[PDB]
Amino acid sequence: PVQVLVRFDAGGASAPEHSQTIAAIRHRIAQAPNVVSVAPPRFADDNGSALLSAVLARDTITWMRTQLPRVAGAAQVDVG
Repeated sequence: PVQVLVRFDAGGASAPEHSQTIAAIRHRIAQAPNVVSVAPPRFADDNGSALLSAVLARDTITWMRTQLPRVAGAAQVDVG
């Protein structure tokens, strides 16, 4: 299960204003190689970040680290 963490600089991750960014990142993850399921976003109790977990891994992580930043924009993304 590949992990992707999304951090926002203003407001909580679950804020409605951020949901489309999370939805866009989630949709791009599902397009990654050998990916078949993407979990809905899991929000830290701090609401500082959102965890997206994709069930399927080298080629995937490098693919995500290359493709997801375009989609995330100003938000910070990190692949485990």
